[PDB]
Amino acid sequence: VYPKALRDEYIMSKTLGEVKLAFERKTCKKVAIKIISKNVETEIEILKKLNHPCIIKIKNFFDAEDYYIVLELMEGGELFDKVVGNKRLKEATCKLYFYQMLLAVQYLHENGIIHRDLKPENVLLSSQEEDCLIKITDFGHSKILETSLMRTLCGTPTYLAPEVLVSVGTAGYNRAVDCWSLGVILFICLSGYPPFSEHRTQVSLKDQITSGKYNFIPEVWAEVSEKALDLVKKLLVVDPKARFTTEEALRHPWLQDEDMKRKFQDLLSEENESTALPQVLA
Amino acid sequence: VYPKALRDEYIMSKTLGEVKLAFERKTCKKVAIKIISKNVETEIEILKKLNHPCIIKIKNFFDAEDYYIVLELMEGGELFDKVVGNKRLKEATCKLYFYQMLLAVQYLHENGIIHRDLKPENVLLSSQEEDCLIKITDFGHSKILETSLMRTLCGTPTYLAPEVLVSVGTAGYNRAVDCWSLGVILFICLSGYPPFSEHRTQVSLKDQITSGKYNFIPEVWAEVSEKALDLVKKLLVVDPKARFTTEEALRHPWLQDEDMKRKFQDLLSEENESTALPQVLA
Ligand SMILES: c1coc(-c2ccnc3[nH]nc(C4CC4)c23)c1
Ligand SMILES: c1coc(-c2ccnc3[nH]nc(C4CC4)c23)c1
Repeated sequence: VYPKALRDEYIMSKTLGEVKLAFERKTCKKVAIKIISKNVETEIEILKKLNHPCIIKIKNFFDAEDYYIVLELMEGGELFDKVVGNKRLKEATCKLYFYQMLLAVQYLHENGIIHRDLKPENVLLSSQEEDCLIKITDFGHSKILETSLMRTLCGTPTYLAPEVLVSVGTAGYNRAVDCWSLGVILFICLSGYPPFSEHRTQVSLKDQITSGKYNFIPEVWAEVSEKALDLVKKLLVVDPKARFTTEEALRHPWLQDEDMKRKFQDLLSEENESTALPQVLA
Repeated sequence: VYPKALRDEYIMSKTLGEVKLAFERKTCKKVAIKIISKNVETEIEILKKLNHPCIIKIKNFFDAEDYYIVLELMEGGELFDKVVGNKRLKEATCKLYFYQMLLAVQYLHENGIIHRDLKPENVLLSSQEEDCLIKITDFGHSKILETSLMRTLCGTPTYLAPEVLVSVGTAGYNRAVDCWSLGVILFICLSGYPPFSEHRTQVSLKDQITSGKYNFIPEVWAEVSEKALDLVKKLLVVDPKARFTTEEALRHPWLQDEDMKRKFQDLLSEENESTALPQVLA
Protein backbone atom coordinates (compact mmCIF):
# COMPACT_ATOMS: atom_id res chain seq x y z
CA VAL A 1 0.00 0.00 0.00
CA TYR A 2 0.89 3.81 -0.35
CA PRO A 3 1.88 5.76 2.86
CA LYS A 4 -0.72 7.71 4.89
CA ALA A 5 1.13 11.09 4.27
CA LEU A 6 1.05 10.69 0.48
CA ARG A 7 -2.58 9.41 0.63
CA ASP A 8 -3.41 12.55 2.68
CA GLU A 9 -2.43 15.03 -0.11
CA TYR A 10 -2.87 12.90 -3.24
CA ILE A 11 -5.41 10.55 -4.83
CA MET A 12 -3.43 7.77 -6.60
CA SER A 13 -4.55 6.64 -10.10
CA LYS A 14 -3.55 4.71 -13.35
CA THR A 15 0.17 3.90 -14.02
CA LEU A 16 2.21 5.95 -16.60
CA GLY A 17 5.33 3.72 -16.94
CA GLU A 18 7.40 2.96 -11.70
CA VAL A 19 5.54 6.29 -12.45
CA LYS A 20 1.82 6.85 -11.58
CA LEU A 21 -0.70 9.62 -12.25
CA ALA A 22 -2.15 11.12 -9.07
CA PHE A 23 -4.53 13.96 -8.19
CA GLU A 24 -3.55 16.76 -5.80
CA ARG A 25 -6.52 16.90 -3.34
CA LYS A 26 -6.23 20.68 -2.77
CA THR A 27 -6.17 21.62 -6.47
CA CYS A 28 -7.84 18.61 -8.21
CA LYS A 29 -5.04 18.90 -10.71
CA LYS A 30 -3.17 15.93 -12.17
CA VAL A 31 0.40 15.19 -11.02
CA ALA A 32 2.93 12.43 -11.72
CA ILE A 33 4.28 10.38 -8.83
CA LYS A 34 7.57 8.56 -9.52
CA ILE A 35 7.97 5.60 -7.09
CA ILE A 36 11.74 4.81 -6.70
CA SER A 37 11.79 1.54 -4.58
CA LYS A 38 14.59 1.19 -1.93
CA ASN A 39 21.25 8.82 -4.06
CA VAL A 40 17.56 10.02 -4.39
CA GLU A 41 18.60 12.66 -1.77
CA THR A 42 21.10 14.14 -4.33
CA GLU A 43 18.45 14.01 -7.16
CA ILE A 44 15.95 16.04 -5.00
CA GLU A 45 18.72 18.36 -3.69
CA ILE A 46 19.47 19.19 -7.38
CA LEU A 47 15.79 19.36 -8.54
CA LYS A 48 14.64 21.60 -5.65
CA LYS A 49 17.51 24.05 -6.44
CA LEU A 50 16.89 23.88 -10.25
CA ASN A 51 14.45 26.25 -11.94
CA HIS A 52 14.04 26.31 -15.77
CA PRO A 53 11.05 25.81 -18.17
CA CYS A 54 12.85 22.80 -19.70
CA ILE A 55 13.81 21.01 -16.54
CA ILE A 56 11.25 18.95 -14.56
CA LYS A 57 10.04 20.52 -11.27
CA ILE A 58 9.52 18.77 -7.94
CA LYS A 59 6.21 19.64 -6.26
CA ASN A 60 6.62 17.25 -3.29
CA PHE A 61 8.63 14.29 -1.93
CA PHE A 62 7.87 11.34 0.38
CA ASP A 63 10.56 9.23 2.18
CA ALA A 64 8.62 6.12 3.45
CA GLU A 65 9.10 2.29 2.75
CA ASP A 66 9.90 3.57 -0.80
CA TYR A 67 10.78 7.01 -2.29
CA TYR A 68 7.78 8.90 -3.76
CA ILE A 69 8.56 11.92 -6.00
CA VAL A 70 5.75 14.38 -7.01
CA LEU A 71 6.37 16.00 -10.42
CA GLU A 72 4.41 18.16 -12.89
CA LEU A 73 2.54 15.79 -15.27
CA MET A 74 3.79 15.51 -18.87
CA GLU A 75 0.86 14.64 -21.15
CA GLY A 76 3.04 13.75 -24.23
CA GLY A 77 5.13 11.07 -22.52
CA GLU A 78 8.75 10.32 -23.51
CA LEU A 79 10.57 11.66 -26.61
CA PHE A 80 11.71 8.00 -27.03
CA ASP A 81 8.11 6.92 -27.92
CA LYS A 82 8.25 9.43 -30.87
CA VAL A 83 11.48 7.96 -32.32
CA VAL A 84 10.94 4.14 -31.75
CA GLY A 85 11.21 1.67 -34.64
CA ASN A 86 12.66 4.12 -37.22
CA LYS A 87 9.94 6.74 -36.60
CA ARG A 88 11.61 9.81 -38.07
CA LEU A 89 10.90 13.23 -36.56
CA LYS A 90 10.13 16.21 -38.86
CA GLU A 91 13.13 18.58 -39.07
CA ALA A 92 11.18 21.57 -37.57
CA THR A 93 10.05 19.40 -34.62
CA CYS A 94 13.75 18.39 -34.22
CA LYS A 95 14.89 22.03 -34.15
CA LEU A 96 12.21 22.97 -31.60
CA TYR A 97 13.01 20.03 -29.27
CA PHE A 98 16.81 20.31 -29.69
CA TYR A 99 16.76 24.05 -29.01
CA GLN A 100 15.01 23.36 -25.65
CA MET A 101 17.40 20.47 -24.82
CA LEU A 102 20.31 22.92 -25.46
CA LEU A 103 18.84 25.68 -23.27
CA ALA A 104 18.08 23.07 -20.53
CA VAL A 105 21.61 21.47 -20.68
CA GLN A 106 23.29 24.92 -20.91
CA TYR A 107 21.44 25.94 -17.71
CA LEU A 108 22.56 22.73 -15.92
CA HIS A 109 26.16 23.44 -16.95
CA GLU A 110 25.86 27.15 -15.90
CA ASN A 111 24.75 25.96 -12.37
CA GLY A 112 27.51 23.25 -12.22
CA ILE A 113 25.27 20.21 -12.93
CA ILE A 114 26.27 17.44 -15.40
CA HIS A 115 23.21 15.32 -16.37
CA ARG A 116 25.32 12.27 -17.31
CA ASP A 117 22.35 10.19 -18.55
CA LEU A 118 20.69 12.25 -21.42
CA LYS A 119 18.63 9.97 -23.73
CA PRO A 120 15.24 10.16 -25.57
CA GLU A 121 13.66 8.30 -22.58
CA ASN A 122 14.73 11.13 -20.19
CA VAL A 123 13.14 13.84 -22.36
CA LEU A 124 9.41 14.39 -21.75
CA LEU A 125 6.92 16.12 -24.02
CA SER A 126 4.35 18.45 -22.30
CA SER A 127 1.42 17.80 -24.69
CA GLN A 128 0.26 15.29 -27.35
CA GLU A 129 0.92 18.13 -29.87
CA GLU A 130 4.20 18.01 -31.86
CA ASP A 131 4.76 21.73 -31.21
CA CYS A 132 5.11 21.53 -27.39
CA LEU A 133 7.49 22.12 -24.50
CA ILE A 134 10.00 19.40 -23.64
CA LYS A 135 11.48 18.69 -20.14
CA ILE A 136 14.67 16.98 -18.96
CA THR A 137 14.26 14.30 -16.23
CA ASP A 138 16.21 11.52 -14.47
CA PHE A 139 18.83 13.41 -12.47
CA GLY A 140 19.81 10.05 -10.86
CA HIS A 141 23.25 9.87 -12.51
CA SER A 142 23.91 13.64 -12.35
CA LYS A 143 27.19 15.07 -10.89
CA ILE A 144 27.88 18.43 -9.14
CA LEU A 145 30.96 20.67 -9.68
CA GLU A 146 35.56 22.35 -6.26
CA THR A 147 37.90 19.72 -7.79
CA SER A 148 40.25 17.88 -5.42
CA LEU A 149 42.85 18.34 -8.25
CA MET A 150 42.64 22.11 -7.73
CA ARG A 151 43.27 21.61 -3.93
CA THR A 152 46.32 19.42 -4.84
CA LEU A 153 47.81 21.93 -7.39
CA CYS A 154 48.12 24.64 -4.63
CA GLY A 155 50.95 22.52 -3.16
CA THR A 156 54.42 21.71 -4.53
CA PRO A 157 54.21 18.49 -6.64
CA THR A 158 57.41 17.05 -5.08
CA TYR A 159 55.38 13.88 -4.15
CA LEU A 160 52.66 14.16 -6.79
CA ALA A 161 52.25 11.13 -9.16
CA PRO A 162 52.69 11.89 -12.89
CA GLU A 163 49.19 10.78 -13.89
CA VAL A 164 47.72 13.50 -11.58
CA LEU A 165 49.73 16.13 -13.43
CA VAL A 166 48.68 14.60 -16.77
CA SER A 167 45.01 14.62 -15.68
CA VAL A 168 45.35 18.48 -15.54
CA GLY A 169 45.27 18.84 -19.35
CA THR A 170 41.98 16.95 -19.70
CA ALA A 171 40.38 18.32 -16.45
CA GLY A 172 37.28 20.53 -16.40
CA TYR A 173 35.68 18.99 -19.57
CA ASN A 174 33.31 16.42 -17.88
CA ARG A 175 30.31 18.43 -19.05
CA ALA A 176 31.35 17.59 -22.68
CA VAL A 177 29.77 14.11 -22.02
CA ASP A 178 26.28 15.75 -22.15
CA CYS A 179 27.08 17.36 -25.53
CA TRP A 180 27.95 13.97 -26.93
CA SER A 181 24.54 12.65 -25.67
CA LEU A 182 22.70 15.58 -27.29
CA GLY A 183 24.60 14.80 -30.48
CA VAL A 184 23.44 11.16 -30.27
CA ILE A 185 19.82 12.34 -29.44
CA LEU A 186 19.91 14.77 -32.43
CA PHE A 187 21.17 11.99 -34.77
CA ILE A 188 18.28 9.74 -33.58
CA CYS A 189 15.59 12.44 -34.02
CA LEU A 190 16.75 13.49 -37.51
CA SER A 191 17.47 10.05 -39.05
CA GLY A 192 15.19 7.68 -37.15
CA TYR A 193 18.20 5.36 -36.51
CA PRO A 194 21.08 5.51 -33.92
CA PRO A 195 24.66 6.55 -34.88
CA PHE A 196 26.27 3.60 -33.02
CA SER A 197 24.77 0.06 -33.02
CA GLU A 198 25.59 -3.67 -33.03
CA HIS A 199 22.87 -4.17 -35.83
CA ARG A 200 24.38 -5.21 -39.22
CA THR A 201 28.00 -4.34 -38.11
CA GLN A 202 31.18 -6.39 -37.36
CA VAL A 203 32.87 -3.52 -35.44
CA SER A 204 32.27 -3.44 -31.59
CA LEU A 205 29.97 -0.73 -30.13
CA LYS A 206 32.95 0.43 -27.97
CA ASP A 207 35.08 0.69 -31.14
CA GLN A 208 32.52 2.67 -33.23
CA ILE A 209 32.20 5.18 -30.34
CA THR A 210 35.96 5.44 -29.54
CA SER A 211 36.74 5.93 -33.28
CA GLY A 212 33.75 8.31 -33.59
CA LYS A 213 32.86 6.62 -36.89
CA TYR A 214 29.03 6.86 -36.87
CA ASN A 215 26.90 4.80 -39.27
CA PHE A 216 25.94 7.22 -42.08
CA ILE A 217 23.10 6.02 -44.44
CA PRO A 218 22.89 8.63 -47.27
CA GLU A 219 19.33 7.83 -48.53
CA VAL A 220 18.07 8.55 -44.95
CA TRP A 221 20.01 11.85 -44.59
CA ALA A 222 19.02 13.18 -48.06
CA GLU A 223 15.71 14.24 -46.34
CA VAL A 224 17.88 16.16 -43.72
CA SER A 225 19.56 19.60 -44.29
CA GLU A 226 23.39 20.08 -44.37
CA LYS A 227 23.00 22.61 -41.48
CA ALA A 228 21.45 19.86 -39.23
CA LEU A 229 24.06 17.26 -40.26
CA ASP A 230 26.92 19.78 -39.67
CA LEU A 231 25.74 20.34 -36.09
CA VAL A 232 25.64 16.55 -35.47
CA LYS A 233 29.22 16.27 -36.90
CA LYS A 234 30.32 19.11 -34.51
CA LEU A 235 28.82 17.40 -31.37
CA LEU A 236 29.86 13.83 -32.33
CA VAL A 237 33.61 14.76 -32.02
CA VAL A 238 35.85 12.22 -30.15
CA ASP A 239 38.00 14.94 -28.45
CA PRO A 240 35.91 16.55 -25.69
CA LYS A 241 38.14 19.65 -25.91
CA ALA A 242 37.36 20.06 -29.66
CA ARG A 243 33.69 18.99 -29.16
CA PHE A 244 31.08 21.78 -29.37
CA THR A 245 29.54 23.17 -26.18
CA THR A 246 25.84 24.07 -25.69
CA GLU A 247 26.81 27.80 -26.24
CA GLU A 248 28.67 26.88 -29.48
CA ALA A 249 25.66 24.75 -30.55
CA LEU A 250 23.10 27.51 -29.71
CA ARG A 251 25.18 29.86 -31.91
CA HIS A 252 25.16 27.36 -34.84
CA PRO A 253 23.56 28.28 -38.20
CA TRP A 254 20.89 25.50 -37.72
CA LEU A 255 19.47 27.17 -34.59
CA GLN A 256 19.50 30.73 -36.00
CA ASP A 257 15.78 30.19 -36.83
CA GLU A 258 13.44 33.04 -35.83
CA ASP A 259 10.19 31.05 -36.35
CA MET A 260 11.33 28.20 -34.06
CA LYS A 261 12.63 30.71 -31.44
CA ARG A 262 9.15 32.46 -31.80
CA LYS A 263 7.09 29.13 -31.52
CA PHE A 264 8.97 28.22 -28.28
CA GLN A 265 8.37 31.72 -26.76
CA ASP A 266 4.68 31.34 -27.75
CA LEU A 267 4.56 27.85 -26.10
CA LEU A 268 6.34 29.29 -23.04
CA SER A 269 3.95 32.27 -22.47
CA GLU A 270 0.93 29.90 -23.07
CA GLU A 271 2.18 27.66 -20.18
CA ASN A 272 2.80 30.78 -18.01
CA GLU A 273 -0.77 32.21 -18.56
CA SER A 274 -2.17 30.49 -15.40
CA THR A 275 0.85 31.49 -13.19
CA ALA A 276 0.78 35.25 -14.21
CA LEU A 277 0.48 37.74 -11.27
CA PRO A 278 -0.62 41.34 -12.36
CA GLN A 279 2.16 43.59 -13.71
CA VAL A 280 3.60 46.82 -12.21
CA LEU A 281 2.45 49.18 -15.04
CA ALA A 282 4.76 52.23 -15.66
CA VAL B 1 39.85 29.51 24.89
CA TYR B 2 39.37 25.62 24.68
CA PRO B 3 35.77 24.20 25.02
CA LYS B 4 34.39 23.06 28.41
CA ALA B 5 33.93 19.39 27.13
CA LEU B 6 37.58 19.07 26.07
CA ARG B 7 38.73 20.86 29.28
CA ASP B 8 36.62 18.31 31.24
CA GLU B 9 38.60 15.23 30.00
CA TYR B 10 41.98 16.76 29.14
CA ILE B 11 44.58 19.10 30.63
CA MET B 12 46.03 21.19 27.75
CA SER B 13 49.82 21.78 27.60
CA LYS B 14 52.85 22.89 25.39
CA THR B 15 52.44 23.02 21.54
CA LEU B 16 53.95 20.26 19.29
CA GLY B 17 53.62 21.93 15.83
CA GLU B 18 48.16 23.37 15.20
CA VAL B 19 48.97 20.25 17.39
CA LYS B 20 49.22 20.39 21.24
CA LEU B 21 50.24 17.92 23.94
CA ALA B 22 47.48 17.28 26.49
CA PHE B 23 46.99 15.02 29.52
CA GLU B 24 44.06 12.62 29.80
CA ARG B 25 42.64 13.37 33.31
CA LYS B 26 41.48 9.77 33.91
CA THR B 27 44.81 8.14 33.00
CA CYS B 28 47.39 10.96 33.51
CA LYS B 29 48.83 9.81 30.23
CA LYS B 30 50.04 12.16 27.50
CA VAL B 31 47.97 12.60 24.32
CA ALA B 32 48.23 14.79 21.22
CA ILE B 33 45.38 17.15 20.36
CA LYS B 34 45.27 18.32 16.73
CA ILE B 35 43.28 21.60 16.47
CA ILE B 36 41.86 21.92 12.88
CA SER B 37 40.30 25.49 12.81
CA LYS B 38 37.00 25.95 10.85
CA ASN B 39 35.88 17.20 5.44
CA VAL B 40 37.16 16.48 9.04
CA GLU B 41 34.00 14.27 9.31
CA THR B 42 35.43 11.99 6.52
CA GLU B 43 38.93 11.95 8.19
CA ILE B 44 37.39 10.74 11.54
CA GLU B 45 34.97 8.35 9.75
CA ILE B 46 38.09 6.73 8.17
CA LEU B 47 40.30 6.86 11.33
CA LYS B 48 37.62 5.40 13.65
CA LYS B 49 37.13 2.47 11.20
CA LEU B 50 40.93 1.99 10.68
CA ASN B 51 42.94 -0.30 12.96
CA HIS B 52 46.67 -1.02 12.28
CA PRO B 53 49.91 -0.57 14.33
CA CYS B 54 51.22 1.80 11.63
CA ILE B 55 48.20 4.01 11.27
CA ILE B 56 47.42 6.75 13.84
CA LYS B 57 44.48 6.02 16.20
CA ILE B 58 41.75 8.43 17.29
CA LYS B 59 41.07 8.37 21.04
CA ASN B 60 38.48 11.20 21.03
CA PHE B 61 37.00 14.05 18.95
CA PHE B 62 35.47 17.47 19.75
CA ASP B 63 33.25 19.48 17.33
CA ALA B 64 33.08 23.02 18.92
CA GLU B 65 34.13 26.54 17.53
CA ASP B 66 37.04 24.50 16.03
CA TYR B 67 37.70 20.76 15.44
CA TYR B 68 39.73 19.06 18.21
CA ILE B 69 41.18 15.59 17.43
CA VAL B 70 42.65 13.40 20.26
CA LEU B 71 45.44 11.09 19.02
CA GLU B 72 48.07 8.80 20.59
CA LEU B 73 51.22 10.90 21.23
CA MET B 74 54.25 10.31 18.99
CA GLU B 75 57.43 11.14 20.94
CA GLY B 76 59.78 11.10 17.86
CA GLY B 77 57.90 13.75 15.86
CA GLU B 78 57.82 13.77 12.03
CA LEU B 79 59.99 11.63 9.71
CA PHE B 80 60.54 14.95 7.82
CA ASP B 81 62.65 16.33 10.75
CA LYS B 82 65.02 13.30 10.28
CA VAL B 83 65.59 14.01 6.55
CA VAL B 84 65.76 17.90 6.48
CA GLY B 85 68.74 19.71 4.96
CA ASN B 86 70.38 16.64 3.34
CA LYS B 87 70.27 14.59 6.57
CA ARG B 88 70.70 11.09 5.17
CA LEU B 89 69.02 8.16 6.91
CA LYS B 90 71.01 4.94 7.56
CA GLU B 91 69.94 2.17 5.13
CA ALA B 92 68.72 -0.17 7.96
CA THR B 93 66.60 2.65 9.43
CA CYS B 94 65.22 3.19 5.87
CA LYS B 95 64.30 -0.49 5.51
CA LEU B 96 62.58 -0.54 8.93
CA TYR B 97 60.56 2.64 8.27
CA PHE B 98 59.75 1.77 4.63
CA TYR B 99 58.60 -1.73 5.58
CA GLN B 100 56.08 -0.17 8.03
CA MET B 101 54.95 2.45 5.47
CA LEU B 102 54.32 -0.46 3.02
CA LEU B 103 52.32 -2.51 5.54
CA ALA B 104 50.35 0.65 6.52
CA VAL B 105 49.62 1.68 2.86
CA GLN B 106 48.84 -1.95 1.87
CA TYR B 107 46.26 -2.07 4.71
CA LEU B 108 44.67 1.23 3.54
CA HIS B 109 44.44 -0.16 0.00
CA GLU B 110 43.02 -3.52 1.28
CA ASN B 111 40.21 -1.54 3.08
CA GLY B 112 39.59 0.74 0.01
CA ILE B 113 41.38 3.87 1.34
CA ILE B 114 43.78 5.95 -0.82
CA HIS B 115 45.94 8.26 1.38
CA ARG B 116 46.60 10.75 -1.44
CA ASP B 117 48.97 12.94 0.61
CA LEU B 118 51.89 10.63 1.76
CA LYS B 119 55.03 12.69 2.61
CA PRO B 120 57.78 12.63 5.32
CA GLU B 121 55.71 15.23 7.29
CA ASN B 122 52.74 12.79 7.49
CA VAL B 123 54.89 9.96 8.90
CA LEU B 124 55.39 10.07 12.68
CA LEU B 125 58.05 8.30 14.72
CA SER B 126 56.90 6.73 18.07
CA SER B 127 60.14 7.31 20.03
CA GLN B 128 63.35 9.40 19.89
CA GLU B 129 65.12 6.08 19.11
CA GLU B 130 66.00 5.36 15.44
CA ASP B 131 64.70 1.78 15.81
CA CYS B 132 61.02 2.65 16.51
CA LEU B 133 57.49 2.30 15.19
CA ILE B 134 56.28 4.75 12.55
CA LYS B 135 52.64 5.90 12.01
CA ILE B 136 50.78 7.35 9.01
CA THR B 137 48.71 10.52 9.65
CA ASP B 138 46.85 13.29 7.78
CA PHE B 139 43.89 11.47 6.23
CA GLY B 140 42.55 14.90 5.13
CA HIS B 141 43.06 14.28 1.39
CA SER B 142 42.18 10.55 1.53
CA LYS B 143 39.59 8.98 -0.87
CA ILE B 144 37.26 5.96 -0.38
CA LEU B 145 36.51 3.25 -3.01
CA GLU B 146 31.63 1.62 -6.06
CA THR B 147 32.72 3.55 -9.19
CA SER B 148 30.02 5.46 -11.09
CA LEU B 149 31.81 4.12 -14.24
CA MET B 150 30.86 0.58 -13.18
CA ARG B 151 27.16 1.71 -12.81
CA THR B 152 27.39 3.23 -16.34
CA LEU B 153 28.97 0.10 -17.98
CA CYS B 154 25.90 -2.05 -16.99
CA GLY B 155 23.95 -0.11 -19.64
CA THR B 156 24.28 -0.07 -23.44
CA PRO B 157 26.77 2.69 -24.45
CA THR B 158 24.52 3.93 -27.29
CA TYR B 159 24.72 7.47 -25.73
CA LEU B 160 28.00 7.08 -23.86
CA ALA B 161 30.78 9.63 -24.72
CA PRO B 162 34.05 8.12 -26.03
CA GLU B 163 36.23 9.50 -23.23
CA VAL B 164 34.12 7.50 -20.68
CA LEU B 165 34.87 4.31 -22.59
CA VAL B 166 38.55 5.31 -22.82
CA SER B 167 38.66 6.01 -19.06
CA VAL B 168 37.88 2.24 -18.61
CA GLY B 169 41.44 1.18 -19.53
CA THR B 170 43.05 3.41 -16.89
CA ALA B 171 40.30 2.92 -14.22
CA GLY B 172 40.90 1.21 -10.87
CA TYR B 173 44.58 2.33 -10.54
CA ASN B 174 44.08 5.48 -8.33
CA ARG B 175 45.83 3.72 -5.45
CA ALA B 176 49.04 3.71 -7.60
CA VAL B 177 49.40 7.43 -6.60
CA ASP B 178 50.37 6.30 -3.04
CA CYS B 179 53.08 3.98 -4.43
CA TRP B 180 54.60 6.89 -6.29
CA SER B 181 54.65 8.89 -2.98
CA LEU B 182 56.34 5.99 -1.14
CA GLY B 183 58.86 5.87 -3.98
CA VAL B 184 59.53 9.61 -3.52
CA ILE B 185 59.69 9.13 0.34
CA LEU B 186 62.14 6.19 -0.11
CA PHE B 187 64.35 8.27 -2.48
CA ILE B 188 64.43 11.08 0.14
CA CYS B 189 65.30 8.76 3.06
CA LEU B 190 68.08 6.91 1.19
CA SER B 191 69.79 9.85 -0.57
CA GLY B 192 69.03 12.84 1.65
CA TYR B 193 67.83 14.79 -1.44
CA PRO B 194 64.48 14.74 -3.40
CA PRO B 195 64.13 13.04 -6.84
CA PHE B 196 62.30 16.04 -8.40
CA SER B 197 63.27 19.68 -7.65
CA GLU B 198 63.54 23.19 -9.14
CA HIS B 199 67.08 23.53 -7.46
CA ARG B 200 69.96 23.68 -10.03
CA THR B 201 67.67 22.54 -12.96
CA GLN B 202 66.27 24.23 -16.13
CA VAL B 203 63.53 21.57 -16.64
CA SER B 204 60.09 22.31 -14.98
CA LEU B 205 59.05 20.27 -11.89
CA LYS B 206 55.94 19.14 -13.87
CA ASP B 207 58.22 17.99 -16.71
CA GLN B 208 60.70 16.03 -14.51
CA ILE B 209 57.72 14.18 -12.92
CA THR B 210 55.78 13.55 -16.18
CA SER B 211 58.99 12.26 -17.88
CA GLY B 212 59.87 10.30 -14.69
CA LYS B 213 63.49 11.44 -15.10
CA TYR B 214 64.61 11.75 -11.44
CA ASN B 215 67.81 13.59 -10.51
CA PHE B 216 70.42 10.84 -9.93
CA ILE B 217 73.68 11.96 -8.15
CA PRO B 218 76.04 8.90 -8.25
CA GLU B 219 78.44 9.94 -5.40
CA VAL B 220 75.36 10.10 -3.08
CA TRP B 221 73.96 6.69 -4.17
CA ALA B 222 77.35 4.87 -3.96
CA GLU B 223 76.60 4.64 -0.16
CA VAL B 224 73.20 2.97 -1.11
CA SER B 225 72.73 -0.72 -2.19
CA GLU B 226 71.56 -1.74 -5.72
CA LYS B 227 68.60 -3.59 -4.06
CA ALA B 228 67.35 -0.27 -2.50
CA LEU B 229 67.88 1.69 -5.74
CA ASP B 230 66.09 -1.04 -7.79
CA LEU B 231 63.00 -0.74 -5.56
CA VAL B 232 62.98 3.08 -6.01
CA LYS B 233 63.27 2.57 -9.83
CA LYS B 234 60.28 0.12 -9.66
CA LEU B 235 58.02 2.58 -7.70
CA LEU B 236 59.11 5.73 -9.63
CA VAL B 237 57.53 4.36 -12.89
CA VAL B 238 55.44 6.87 -14.96
CA ASP B 239 52.80 4.25 -15.99
CA PRO B 240 50.62 3.50 -12.94
CA LYS B 241 49.70 0.13 -14.51
CA ALA B 242 53.41 -0.87 -14.74
CA ARG B 243 54.22 0.78 -11.36
CA PHE B 244 54.84 -1.60 -8.43
CA THR B 245 52.12 -2.13 -5.82
CA THR B 246 52.67 -2.40 -2.03
CA GLU B 247 52.37 -6.26 -2.39
CA GLU B 248 54.97 -6.24 -5.22
CA ALA B 249 57.20 -3.95 -3.09
CA LEU B 250 56.81 -6.12 0.07
CA ARG B 251 57.91 -9.11 -2.04
CA HIS B 252 61.02 -7.24 -3.33
CA PRO B 253 64.55 -8.55 -2.59
CA TRP B 254 65.32 -5.39 -0.47
CA LEU B 255 62.58 -6.21 2.06
CA GLN B 256 63.39 -9.94 2.32
CA ASP B 257 65.40 -9.05 5.48
CA GLU B 258 64.77 -11.30 8.50
CA ASP B 259 66.55 -9.01 11.03
CA MET B 260 64.45 -5.97 10.06
CA LYS B 261 61.23 -8.09 10.05
CA ARG B 262 62.39 -9.38 13.56
CA LYS B 263 63.23 -5.79 14.94
CA PHE B 264 59.73 -4.55 13.91
CA GLN B 265 57.99 -7.58 15.57
CA ASP B 266 60.12 -6.88 18.68
CA LEU B 267 59.10 -3.16 18.60
CA LEU B 268 55.47 -4.23 18.06
CA SER B 269 55.24 -6.67 21.03
CA GLU B 270 57.07 -4.07 23.25
CA GLU B 271 54.28 -1.51 22.45
CA ASN B 272 51.61 -4.22 23.08
CA GLU B 273 53.04 -5.21 26.55
CA SER B 274 50.73 -2.74 28.43
CA THR B 275 47.58 -3.71 26.40
CA ALA B 276 48.03 -7.56 26.89
CA LEU B 277 45.02 -9.37 28.47
CA PRO B 278 45.87 -12.92 29.89
CA GLN B 279 45.97 -15.76 27.33
CA VAL B 280 43.66 -18.81 27.01
CA LEU B 281 46.35 -21.48 27.75
CA ALA B 282 45.79 -24.89 25.98
C1 LIG C 1 9.96 9.04 -14.84
C2 LIG C 1 10.59 10.16 -14.53
O1 LIG C 1 9.78 11.25 -14.74
C3 LIG C 1 8.59 10.75 -15.22
C4 LIG C 1 7.52 11.73 -15.49
C5 LIG C 1 7.57 12.96 -14.83
C6 LIG C 1 6.61 13.91 -15.09
N1 LIG C 1 5.60 13.75 -15.94
C7 LIG C 1 5.52 12.57 -16.58
N2 LIG C 1 4.57 12.20 -17.51
N3 LIG C 1 4.82 10.94 -17.97
C8 LIG C 1 5.96 10.45 -17.34
C9 LIG C 1 6.49 9.09 -17.71
C10 LIG C 1 5.64 8.05 -18.41
C11 LIG C 1 6.73 8.72 -19.15
C12 LIG C 1 6.47 11.47 -16.41
C13 LIG C 1 8.65 9.41 -15.30
C1 LIG D 1 49.47 16.51 13.08
C2 LIG D 1 48.82 15.39 12.79
O1 LIG D 1 49.12 14.40 13.70
C3 LIG D 1 50.01 14.96 14.59
C4 LIG D 1 50.46 14.11 15.71
C5 LIG D 1 49.65 13.04 16.08
C6 LIG D 1 50.05 12.19 17.09
N1 LIG D 1 51.19 12.33 17.78
C7 LIG D 1 51.98 13.36 17.44
N2 LIG D 1 53.21 13.68 18.01
N3 LIG D 1 53.73 14.78 17.40
C8 LIG D 1 52.86 15.22 16.41
C9 LIG D 1 53.23 16.40 15.55
C10 LIG D 1 54.30 17.39 15.96
C11 LIG D 1 54.57 16.44 14.85
C12 LIG D 1 51.68 14.34 16.39
C13 LIG D 1 50.25 16.24 14.25
